[PDB]
Order: sequence, then structure tokens, then C-alpha cells
Amino acid sequence: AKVILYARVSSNTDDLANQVKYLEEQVKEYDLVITDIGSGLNMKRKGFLKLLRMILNNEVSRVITAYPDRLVRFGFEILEEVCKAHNCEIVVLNQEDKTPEEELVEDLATILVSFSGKLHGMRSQKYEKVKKCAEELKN
Amino acid sequence: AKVILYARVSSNTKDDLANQVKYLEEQVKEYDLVITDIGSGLNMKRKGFLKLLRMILNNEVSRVITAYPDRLVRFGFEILEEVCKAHNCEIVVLNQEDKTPEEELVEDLATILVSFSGKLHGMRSQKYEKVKKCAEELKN
Repeated sequence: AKVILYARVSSNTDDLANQVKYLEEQVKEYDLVITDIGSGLNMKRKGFLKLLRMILNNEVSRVITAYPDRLVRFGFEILEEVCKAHNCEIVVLNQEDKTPEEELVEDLATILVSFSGKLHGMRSQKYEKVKKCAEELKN
Repeated sequence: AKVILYARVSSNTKDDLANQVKYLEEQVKEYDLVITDIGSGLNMKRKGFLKLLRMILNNEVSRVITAYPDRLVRFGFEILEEVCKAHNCEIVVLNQEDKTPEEELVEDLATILVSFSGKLHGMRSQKYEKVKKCAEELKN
């Protein structure tokens, strides 16, 4: 029955340290703090993978996070099904994301590059539009 | 422990899903159940996918066979694999690379673009107009 704090920033634009401080201020009793620097899209985050594996191994009673999108950009519902099945609770301290603009744009750009690759392989009329879109998002 | 075929199409645009099921069955001769969904890999409310996920989590599943990874989900395939590993379950994809129809990818991108533009508008970001313009280009 570990109580865990998970904190994530896409980059330190100090922001991560401050997110941790806020969590620990809000949740005074906790066992472990896991952090990652990287995107919520990034499925290779070591902190996130450690945390997921711990939930699945029934070590975790509660994961506390500052905002809905600290854990993932997509698939929150899956993590919710996982937690519920392993008697783990996900607690998000604030109801609305406070996502920096650069994080959203960064994430969109990652996705668009991904899709252009998927569209390019087939040679879809749509490759160029998606490619242009990614470019425009960097301007 | 159950061997399950999972098949999905974003729409029947009639025999599309039936042919996916049939393809699966020709590759896996011994299976316990076939679970299907019509909807997007982005749709986290798919009844079939949710039944499946709960079964894996309840230790009912030995193996899930699907045509390729994006049949299961558009994002988070890696989370599913972690889940399966902890629950003595293996996901088998008959092909490593997705063979998604063009229409499906464009539709998924349009859904994703709508979601981001909503958030950009919410924070009054000047990128909103670029994102709207992209969704429009993809609808053309």
C-alpha cells in the first residue's frame, strides 16, 4: 500500500522541483516520488514505466498527480481501469490541466510527424498537408 | 485461460470487419472467443475493447491475436503490453506494421486536431488558428 507522487515536466524551462514541492505540500504522507522529464506521449519514460509496473504488482494504494495530463496525454482511461483492478486510486489535485502552451504544441507536432510518416508510406494525397501543418506549428 | 481474437474497423464502408475476422481465424485455428468493435482506436468507450481489457486484468486471458497493433489502440499499445505481461497474457499481432486505411488515419487526426484546438482556444493561444486551418485542410 505505497503512496506515490508522480511529477513530470516536458522540459525545465525550477519547474519540476516546484511541482514536487506542491505535491508534497498537498499530500504530506507519501512513500516515494517518481519524476520524469519528457512528454506524456513518451512511452519509454523510466519513472512512468517503474510506476506502471508497481501498480500492476499491487504495491500501490494511491498515485498523486498535479493535473490530469501529468501521467499521459492519451489513454488516461486505460490507466484508470488498471488502477481500479489493482486497488490503486489516481488522485489529480487540480481539475483543469495547466499545460504550458509549448508542451501542447510540442505534443501536437510529435503526433503530426508520426501521422505524416504513416501517410507517406502509402503515398496519400494528405501527406503534404500534414507535413505543412507540422512545419507551421514550429513557426 | 482464454485465446481471444480482437478485430476492429472504424466503419464498415459492409464486409470489412467480417473479412478481418476471417483472416484472423485462418491464422489462429484454435481460439476461444472473437471480440469485435466498430469505432476508432481512439475511442476509450469501445465495449469490445473494455470487455477485453477487464478480462486480461481479471486473469482470464492467455493470448490476444489482432491483425496489427493499431487494431487495439491508436496510442498506448505499450501500456497494454505492460498490462498483459503482468497478467500472463501475450498480445500477438499478425503483422508488426499497421495497414490502416487512409480514411481511418485522417479521421483519427481530425479527432486529435479538434481536441488540441479546444485546449489551445481555452488557453487563448495564437496557435489555435493554425490547428483549425489544419483540421479544415484534412476535411478537404
